[PDB]
Amino acid sequence: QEVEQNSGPLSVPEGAIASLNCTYSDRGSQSFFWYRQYSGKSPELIMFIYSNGDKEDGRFTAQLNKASQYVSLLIRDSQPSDSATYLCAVNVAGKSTFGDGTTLTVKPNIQNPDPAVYQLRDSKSSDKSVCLFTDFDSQTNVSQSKDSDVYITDKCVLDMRSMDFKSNSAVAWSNKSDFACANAFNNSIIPEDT
Amino acid sequence: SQTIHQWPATLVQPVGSPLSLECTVEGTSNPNLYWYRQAAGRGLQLLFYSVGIGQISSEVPQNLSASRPQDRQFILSSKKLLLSDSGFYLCAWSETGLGTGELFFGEGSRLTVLEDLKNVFPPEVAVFEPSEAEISHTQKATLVCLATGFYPDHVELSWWVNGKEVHSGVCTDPQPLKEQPALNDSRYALSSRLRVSATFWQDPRNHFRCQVQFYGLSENDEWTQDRAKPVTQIVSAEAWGRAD
Amino acid sequence: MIQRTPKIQVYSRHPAENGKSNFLNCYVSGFHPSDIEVDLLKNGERIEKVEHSDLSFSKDWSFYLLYYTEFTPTEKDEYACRVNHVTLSQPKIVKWDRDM
Amino acid sequence: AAGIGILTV
Amino acid sequence: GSHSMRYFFTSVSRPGRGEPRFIAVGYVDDTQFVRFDSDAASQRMEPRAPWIEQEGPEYWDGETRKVKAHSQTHRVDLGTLRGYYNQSEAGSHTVQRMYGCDVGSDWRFLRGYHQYAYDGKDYIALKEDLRSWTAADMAAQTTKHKWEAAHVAEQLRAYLEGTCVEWLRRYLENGKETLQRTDAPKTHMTHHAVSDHEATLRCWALSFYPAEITLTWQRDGEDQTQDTELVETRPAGDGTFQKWAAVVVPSGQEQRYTCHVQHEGLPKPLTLRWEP
Repeated sequence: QEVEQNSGPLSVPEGAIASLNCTYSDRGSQSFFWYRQYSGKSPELIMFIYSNGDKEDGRFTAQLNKASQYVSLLIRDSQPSDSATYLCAVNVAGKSTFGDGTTLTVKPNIQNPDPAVYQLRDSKSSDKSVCLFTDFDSQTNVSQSKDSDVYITDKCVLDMRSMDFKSNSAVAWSNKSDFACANAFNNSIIPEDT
Repeated sequence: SQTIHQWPATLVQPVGSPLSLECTVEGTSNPNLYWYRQAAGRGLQLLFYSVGIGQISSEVPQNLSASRPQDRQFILSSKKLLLSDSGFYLCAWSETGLGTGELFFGEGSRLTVLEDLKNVFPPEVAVFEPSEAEISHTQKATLVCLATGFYPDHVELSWWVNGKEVHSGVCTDPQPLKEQPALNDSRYALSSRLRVSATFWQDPRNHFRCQVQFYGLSENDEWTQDRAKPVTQIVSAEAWGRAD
Repeated sequence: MIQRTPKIQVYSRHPAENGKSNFLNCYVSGFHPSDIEVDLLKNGERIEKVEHSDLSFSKDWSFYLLYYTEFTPTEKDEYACRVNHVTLSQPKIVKWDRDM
Repeated sequence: AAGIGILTV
Repeated sequence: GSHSMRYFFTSVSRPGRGEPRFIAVGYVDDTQFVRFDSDAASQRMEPRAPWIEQEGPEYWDGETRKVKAHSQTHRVDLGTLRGYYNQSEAGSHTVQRMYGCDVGSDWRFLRGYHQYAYDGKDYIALKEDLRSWTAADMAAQTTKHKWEAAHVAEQLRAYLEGTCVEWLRRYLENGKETLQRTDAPKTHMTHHAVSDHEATLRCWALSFYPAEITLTWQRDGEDQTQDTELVETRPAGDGTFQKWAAVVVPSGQEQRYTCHVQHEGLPKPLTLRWEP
């Protein structure tokens, strides 16, 4: 309540303008910060600002309005790597107090989806295996499994600079007496197995 | 981090254990020092702050203690830990005085406190080889890696290829998934995917290791179980390539 | 460096009313460095219960303190203020003037 | 009492 | 009326017995209202007028944090400056800082300032434009470079033009009773003749606020007189101030001298002849 900051995942498409916002009660607030925090990492300063107006550093633009008591941050032309939690901090009386942070997810979109589901087999023995749902468009999404003796993961973003190819991968597997790759959950029209 | 280093990186400790985290700083002096905490929900909370050597100040009524024998040595600690004290702990420093407020952070000490260590288990790792289809359809090679059954949920998956760590092509899950979704102290799975072009998976001498750092019990920790002590260790799995 | 010898005023808060309570102020100022003994005196014998304003300064960085005690003045009593400071060879004594 | 702008010399 | 708030800091070094004594004090107009003393037990920033005890504990914590930090920068500075002035560890040196806000009758920002002295002499001070720096000497020049690099002016301008003024208004609004009060002076004259031809006249003015005043002796006719005494305005102790202007005249013509008085709490300026 001292420093307010919408949490839940904002999602923006790759290359759009991401906009984060922050609010603060105590009027005598001297300076203002956005830090960025990567999963499992310590936080790290994008920007600070201490008088009304706008301040730009590359793709980042801070906006402060002491009258309205808000600090914004806009990210121009967003990359997938900008997905992070963005903490807002307000230095009053020689102590910066922190928001609970807002979490951003930059969805890539893929120039050309080749959606598909393959079964990858364990190197160490035949019996064990898993299924991979890969190469789909970010518009499509992957849903958690009921009858959970079968485990499916949410999607995970893949960036091989190599050839200009980003893939969207999700994986599912089970101990069950063979239910093979066929679990229907909102995918698109895609190739198959022998 | 060049300017401020902090350790230990990660701790699994049973309730009532002692705690001591250490923090060092180099490259300024008479710095303001700070201990912050990132509890259950990602907001930083100020625990202790210090204006200079031997001067401490507490913000919330606390179980923990902090001290500073030296201009650049900062210690947070505790006699008996509670469940409450789980969290990410961040040492920070700012410029002597009241400058712009800018904060420089340590790399963080992550603390998990447990009621019962008998719950703790390192991960089963397995690497699964790309399908004959994916190479034909797309001339590409996704190798999945699967760490399963570990607990607690901090582990650090890492891809290795002919002796060197590689980042391009990798995708490790943003965080892991309960194996018994409906169960309090369930264990967890986590999946990563390296993807390399067909002509690489075909092996002119090529070697793929999937490797998982697990943070677990430490030496000297009362363990009464028949199985071996699930300490911090690196579990890992392997594959070599294949001209089909 | 600069040292600055202090100015001194000693005086009553309200007009001298013989046998009615009042306060006697010894006011030192315009001086530097800040370390400074000031004693208030009832007929040469020191007065213990004396008070002193927090020290501030002027645009020329010179200090200024207000020492003061509560006192009921009389016809026969001479109060005087005693100041010593690095700038003074010996302690200056300033007798309290009824209407100055 | 200022919050920023107070650095050493 | 025009109104100002100000903070004054002082740090003397006590080599060989303790850390530097540190004393901060704050004013609105001619009225003190907060303080800190490194040697006082409480170790907090303490109140010094009624209308400030109004503020909550969040405030006091804040101002304490702030003041302590000042204390520390001053503790370092004392060290730096020994180096710069090549002085020995023995013996004691002072460092002083002072900044504040003025505002006009409209309560709008008028001018800002922030200055720093060492051993009683100006070291570095911020120009009126809140952007540039004057510096005494090659030591001050070292700092000016350091402070230009770190945009200390830019940060200060923020405070001075922003928050410092905002708070002065807040205080002036809570203080009405005390701060916007304007006590007019109670004045009397006193006739002490040095015998025979001499005669001097003291034109007293007690119980006024604020301290700004102007008392000026006249003849019947032309106004000015250079051959006149007056003492610096002095604190009563109860919140008001005192001043008088003496002048010397013959023991004839006593009543042909009139002492005009100009204060902000007087609608028409006073004037005073000799009584009997």
